[PDB]
Amino acid sequence: TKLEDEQREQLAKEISKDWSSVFERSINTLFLTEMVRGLMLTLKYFFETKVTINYPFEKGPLSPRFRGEHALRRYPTGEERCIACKLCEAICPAQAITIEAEEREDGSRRTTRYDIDMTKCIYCGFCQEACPVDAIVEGPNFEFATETHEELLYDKEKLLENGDRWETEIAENLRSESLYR
Amino acid sequence: SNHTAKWMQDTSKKSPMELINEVPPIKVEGRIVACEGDTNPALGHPIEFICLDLPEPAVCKYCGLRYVQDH
Amino acid sequence: KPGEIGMVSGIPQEHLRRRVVIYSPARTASQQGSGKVGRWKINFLSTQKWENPLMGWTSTGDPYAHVGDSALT
Amino acid sequence: KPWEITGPCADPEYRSAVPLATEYRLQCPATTKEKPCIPNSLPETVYDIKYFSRDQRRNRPPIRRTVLKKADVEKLAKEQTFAVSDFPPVYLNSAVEEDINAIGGGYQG
Amino acid sequence: VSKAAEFVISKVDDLMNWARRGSIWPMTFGLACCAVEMMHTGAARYDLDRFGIIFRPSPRQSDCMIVAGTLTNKMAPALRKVYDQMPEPRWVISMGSCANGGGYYHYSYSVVRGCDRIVPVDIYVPGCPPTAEALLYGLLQLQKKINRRKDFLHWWTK
Amino acid sequence: DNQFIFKYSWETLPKKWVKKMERSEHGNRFDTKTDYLFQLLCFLKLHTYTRVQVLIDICGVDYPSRKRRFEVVYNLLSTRYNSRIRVQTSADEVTRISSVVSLFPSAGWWEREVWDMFGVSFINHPDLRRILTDYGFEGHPLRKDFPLSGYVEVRYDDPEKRVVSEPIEMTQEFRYFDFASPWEQ
Amino acid sequence: KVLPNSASVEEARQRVFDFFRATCRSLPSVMEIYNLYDVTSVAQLRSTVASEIRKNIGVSDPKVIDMLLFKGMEELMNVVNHSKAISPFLKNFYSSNYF
Amino acid sequence: KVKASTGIVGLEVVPNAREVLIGLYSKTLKEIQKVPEDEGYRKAVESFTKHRLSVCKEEEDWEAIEKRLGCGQVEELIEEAQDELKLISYMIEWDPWGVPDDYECEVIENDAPVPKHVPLHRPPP
Amino acid sequence: FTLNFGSLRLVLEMNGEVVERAEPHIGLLHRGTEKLIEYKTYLQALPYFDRLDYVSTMAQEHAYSLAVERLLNCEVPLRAQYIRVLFCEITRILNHLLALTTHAMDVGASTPFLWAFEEREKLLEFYERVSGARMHASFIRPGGVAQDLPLGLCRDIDSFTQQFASRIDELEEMLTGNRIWKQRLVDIGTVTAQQAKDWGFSGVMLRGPGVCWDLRRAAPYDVYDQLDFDVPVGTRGDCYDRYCIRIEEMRQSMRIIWQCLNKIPSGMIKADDRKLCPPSRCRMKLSMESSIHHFELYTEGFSVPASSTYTAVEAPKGEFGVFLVSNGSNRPYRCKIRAPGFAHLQGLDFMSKHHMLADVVTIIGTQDIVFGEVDR
Amino acid sequence: GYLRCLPDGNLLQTKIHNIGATLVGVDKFGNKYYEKLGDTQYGRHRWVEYAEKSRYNASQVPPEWHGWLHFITDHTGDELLLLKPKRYGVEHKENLSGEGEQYIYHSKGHALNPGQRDWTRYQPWES
Amino acid sequence: VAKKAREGVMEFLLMNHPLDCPICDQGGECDLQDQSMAFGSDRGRFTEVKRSVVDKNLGPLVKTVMTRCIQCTRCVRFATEVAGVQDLGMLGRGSGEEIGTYVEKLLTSELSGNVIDICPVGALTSKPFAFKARNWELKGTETIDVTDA
Ligand code: SF4
Ligand code: SF4
Ligand code: SF4
Ligand code: SF4
Ligand code: SF4
Ligand SMILES: [Zn+2]
Repeated sequence: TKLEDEQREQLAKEISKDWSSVFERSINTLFLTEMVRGLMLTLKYFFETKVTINYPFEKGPLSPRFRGEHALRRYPTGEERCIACKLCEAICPAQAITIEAEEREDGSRRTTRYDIDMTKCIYCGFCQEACPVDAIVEGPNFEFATETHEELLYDKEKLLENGDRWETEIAENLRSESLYR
Repeated sequence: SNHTAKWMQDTSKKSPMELINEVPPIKVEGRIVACEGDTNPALGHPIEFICLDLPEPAVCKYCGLRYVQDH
Repeated sequence: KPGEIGMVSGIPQEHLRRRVVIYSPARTASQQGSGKVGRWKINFLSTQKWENPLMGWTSTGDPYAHVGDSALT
Repeated sequence: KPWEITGPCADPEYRSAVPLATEYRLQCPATTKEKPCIPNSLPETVYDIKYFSRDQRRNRPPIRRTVLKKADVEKLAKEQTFAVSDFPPVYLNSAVEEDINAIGGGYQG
Repeated sequence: VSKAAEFVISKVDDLMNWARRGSIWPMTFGLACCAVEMMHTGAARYDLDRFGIIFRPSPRQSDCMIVAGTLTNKMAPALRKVYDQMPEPRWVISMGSCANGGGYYHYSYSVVRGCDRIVPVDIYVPGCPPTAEALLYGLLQLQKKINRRKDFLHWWTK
Repeated sequence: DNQFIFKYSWETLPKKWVKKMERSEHGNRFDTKTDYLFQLLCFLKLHTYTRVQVLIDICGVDYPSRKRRFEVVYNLLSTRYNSRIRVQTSADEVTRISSVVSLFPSAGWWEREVWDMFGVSFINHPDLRRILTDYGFEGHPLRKDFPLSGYVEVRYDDPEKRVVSEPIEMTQEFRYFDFASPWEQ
Repeated sequence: KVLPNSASVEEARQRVFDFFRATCRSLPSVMEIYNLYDVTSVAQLRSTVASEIRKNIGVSDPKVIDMLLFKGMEELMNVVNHSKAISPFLKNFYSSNYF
Repeated sequence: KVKASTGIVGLEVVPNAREVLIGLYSKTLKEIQKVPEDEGYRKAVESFTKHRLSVCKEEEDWEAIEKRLGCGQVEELIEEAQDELKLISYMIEWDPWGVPDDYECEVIENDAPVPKHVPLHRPPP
Repeated sequence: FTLNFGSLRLVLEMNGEVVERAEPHIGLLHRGTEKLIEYKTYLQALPYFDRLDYVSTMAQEHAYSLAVERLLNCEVPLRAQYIRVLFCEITRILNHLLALTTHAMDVGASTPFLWAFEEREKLLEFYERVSGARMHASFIRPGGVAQDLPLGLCRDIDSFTQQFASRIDELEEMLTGNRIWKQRLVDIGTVTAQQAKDWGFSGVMLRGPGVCWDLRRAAPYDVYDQLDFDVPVGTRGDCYDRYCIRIEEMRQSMRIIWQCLNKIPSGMIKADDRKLCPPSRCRMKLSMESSIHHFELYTEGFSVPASSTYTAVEAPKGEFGVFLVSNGSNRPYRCKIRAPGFAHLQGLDFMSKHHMLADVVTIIGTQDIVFGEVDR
Repeated sequence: GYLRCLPDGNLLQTKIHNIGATLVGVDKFGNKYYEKLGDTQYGRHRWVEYAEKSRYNASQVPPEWHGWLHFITDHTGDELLLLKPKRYGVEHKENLSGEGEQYIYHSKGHALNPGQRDWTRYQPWES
Repeated sequence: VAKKAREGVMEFLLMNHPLDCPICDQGGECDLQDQSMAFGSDRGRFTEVKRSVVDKNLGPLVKTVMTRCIQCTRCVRFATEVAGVQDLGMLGRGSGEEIGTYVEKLLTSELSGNVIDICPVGALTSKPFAFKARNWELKGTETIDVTDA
């Protein structure tokens, strides 16, 4: 601690070169100059405009490559866009997708069961980029909070109706992002 | 039928099978076609080439559209 | 002694006395590649899978359902 | 205004936090005035596909193993010697105490 | 049971629901990586103080517990103990995927498969992480859910 | 790169404990015996031209096929000479290996973590309580034979008014997908 | 504090005795920790601990003995820190197929 | 002149750095005289200790000895010398010298290339 | 006497309000990340690194991708390297802002929190425009990146850099030079360089003492050796000097961001070989081989050669390292995750010795312990 | 709806913001979409008045206007309505999720489902 | 030389293979996919018109997608040698040559199930297992059969 004491003495000698400097330092420490400056900046921000978003009527900016709510699309004709290739759950890191399928009546390969857990999905977009036919897409919707876990457990019919409801916005985002691909 | 009722329970709207059966076959002059899904190849499905020697319409196996040779 | 490591490994005692099958998985009949042969697996005969009443998933109650086929090579 | 007396507000080169809607983000990302074109391969590797030469994953030399015995260890020990220039170099660095406005006048970035 | 007493009871219930909706005092249970997004929700942009939400550090003064993050077997007893100290008018918002059904660590030791197994959660907020927009949507959904509480009518008709 | 102090070590280090050495661009590797690991790390830390005075970390790897399944790896760094080194040994379930808490004080928590995850006990640790898993954890999670989902799970038991631990009964069992290609070898 | 592996059966026996002493001295703390005074029977608890030690006699490796003592001391610390006629065949048969 | 600060907070400037280094190097040589001559550790220790002792004897100013040695921070040099004394004491306390006979060491060398953008500790100039 | 605090659990031995010793209990956020990574493919394991050290998201992606490329030997294009550097520096700015403002709130200063969150919201908007989500954006992949930059992003980042230079000046004016702030920070939790080396400190906590060692300069893993930035060091390692170092690191991160924006090249965004990087949607829908390779890369993974390596990067917290051991299969055999919070929280014991409770919380804030990475 | 401002205070903020705004559109549900450029910060130059002052919800924005409101697209809802697909599609429905068991979504195996389906994957003998 | 030969042969095999792996039932168990990812190149120089073949009806067990057939004649000589019934055959000449029966002849044999097993590509597949599941999902237990002795 002797080294600390002598360092303190040397520093005190260094910053006490003359009466002008010592008086200036004492006045600055006594009259709260830094506190006054902080108060002035605080007052400036009190009088400046705010950045509050006003949630329900004004909503934050997004991007077409947004990972919101998982959903299933359809072809323009009306048939399901999803063949049963099972690339969803092969790549789904959280294993939130379960799919079962069989040959349809007309020989087409379609999924007879397709459910996604929204409590297990990590909203990562691996399925929507692993889809060979752009069938599953993570839609722009994100305000789908549910009161029950069973409600949050989706299935094929709910995914298809979500895709039908959000088809136009999903199509616009898909065009804009297929440009970026 | 059984498959549609197995994955869907609404039984009030039209199932995709009925819509895809209602869309008419597409008449093409050539012997082979290129099936892409929609007007934008990048937004459809992988390209599928379909042979049309058989008289009956041929399902695309992707976005099944039943292309038929002209003559 | 044959079993001291198991009895001190922390595995529950109820799972330390169960018949297992040691076998080398044969080559798949679908394809002729021979890079997945020669490995040996412990086959914990855990077949107690049922259907979830709510969503129809494959539930289980045996901790050794997939470890022998996934991690233990 | 009292806040221009001293502090960052008194600085002429002071920038407001809020960005104007007419100058921050002119075009929405899904509607851009110009169409992108992102390359995915070199022009050389388009019609000249040849993977056994650019197979960087598998084109590696085999691992070499050598079992040195007591005789080899003694031979290397006797053969080897240490000089002032064979010692490992030291990664030395030190503080400079340089002003913040020294690099490019504080502007260039 | 009448039509004027019913109207008075409805007005009293509306006043009570308005008070409880406008004075929600949630408490953060900020584990893992929904808590950072929660702090973003509490920030200047999507401000929570406008709607009456202020975070009370003491569970005894809080209204609803917002569990954001992963629930661990080592921490679930603490979560339950803290929940038990909350007053009887109480609600739970499970934010993210970890607190809903285990999320990205569902098949993992020492991970509770959702906070629903420990405490009765009222509203789930899907996302990973849910946008601050979505979390504020969930809080507004909690306000809507507690906007249909006929406590006075239920007490009267017993 | 920077394979200077590695070669200098192999030139100056006693040859008694150098079981094997690996010269790689993925990291220079020393593999020794558990008896002489403490002495080897003391030599490296204190020598003036191999000053690996900071212990990056201690890791464990499980190899069920080998007789000594556990592999204890030590990643060390030399800031004075700017290079990373790796020193590893092999230990089994029962045998206790020497602790390097005295040399590197940071090694305490990594050694406790290794104990927690694998079961490799250390000889001179000031304490060796579990650090990461739940209180009263029975197994060692990072062992290969340890199931991914564990053996027990917790839930709230209303009659007991506490969170109890019960054997696992999880729904939606883990689906192991065998993606391995027979032509990968 | 953790000690090196015991090199002798006598040393392992001494360590076992020390661990049993520790359990016996820490038994009355468990009384106030758990509060099962009605049917605890502290003597019966000591008998059960002795019975566990006696059923762990088939082990002869000093390393295994030391590891068992280490895990037993860990369990003791955890408990101190409060962390919790139709033949056998026919009953299992009536219960389920997997037995 | 005198070094105002060594930059390192733990290290403290020493006035008699040259004398301390001379004494430490002399004691290093005296202690390493006990190590067997065949060992490479003793040869390397004698080499660098003699070189450092020679340069610190020839050059008087600590700035000059730092500049000529190229390691800098005579305080760091003193710390290294003290650690060398401790290591020599340890290798006298336990005897690692001599191959154990019937000894085999597996030298492994692979030339697997790595991309130029991975973190590799570049050699000092 | 022992005083208990209960995801940060901490037991302190006190005599006269003076902290004799502090012992943290950390396992409260253990999630089996290493076990799950062993059980999952490399691409499926990238989100785990997204989740680790969640305040600094893309730094962990960068470390994991660098380790995979080291074990895989695949060349990353210059444009991908530059955008990775740009977003790593954006990540560093985000982490430093959050650390400084949470530390200020723990001290008692409440107002800079929301200004720095406005800045962080701008940066998270950058993340959401370039990739999927604001947080945990799996954008950095082995061999390159997921997608190219949307147009206008560079201009928006330039505007942010100017306004953020103004904001850093603003925050430094409010916090630095305050008598209360100085009394809270100076001579609190001081660490010698020898102590830091012994306890394995890294990053600001190691440069605070003045070891004068940075990973981006010792082992440049990017265009860092072409960006001529500055690395600040502390004269006497304490909370005040570490805070000043963090401010200077924010300034140098802005400098690096401007340099990357200026000299970003035009080219591809990922590794050229489709055996290791997935082909584009048009290529997989048009080409037979591309469809095969997309299918195989999204069912199976790239089979890295059997090897073990340790790859470390200069994460904003400190040195974040990943130790990957493979066996030639599509899944990582072993993945050890060395986070620069595990060592610092050990350092808490000796740092907060003979201090008080407010000094303990100040030391915790200065070390910036994110419990996800310490419970990896 | 101006009397709701006194007990709402949030509709009051919206009405204050609709002083110099221009009504860029209106949807079929009654929501009136406003834009206001000029001297306005970036984050508050597009918004909506839900035309349901009592119980306005954040999920009442149709997908046609969702992107424009969230600044994803410069395309107003009219163009997306013009581009709406045919031969399939459903009308926009709010996130009720608590307004009734007959309104919320139920799984095929849930007891509350109007038709509950068994899941055993085998057909018994069924004498 | 060998690597270039393998790459060229893989390119020629894949120049007319249909881009229908996702609907192909041989996903993860297709020799064309694995050998293309192991020995073939990562790109495709072909962008012209492919060839297409109409499907054949070969019974209630073998579903045939003849666009995927690589004409390896492994099943033509299987029916000749092992099965013992000569119905399958390679008929045609050139780039477009079809395989099956000239007349509508459902293949019928006790060993007819092995025809789908030896097909490397997903040309011949089990009809009852048409699109039920992939390979990685299924766990395989090594057992014996009790239908025969
Ligand atoms: S977004 Fe990711 S986590 Fe969600 S379903 Fe798709 S692959 Fe799974
Ligand atoms: S990847 Fe696409 S086509 Fe395949 S199962 Fe998923 S949604 Fe269906
Ligand atoms: S739900 Fe996702 S964002 Fe939230 S704590 Fe879990 S991993 Fe993090
Ligand atoms: S067999 Fe051909 S069509 Fe089927 S997945 Fe393999 S490469 Fe594709
Ligand atoms: S085995 Fe398959 S690929 Fe070979 S000739 Fe027969 S149908 Fe064609
Ligand atoms: Zn089609």
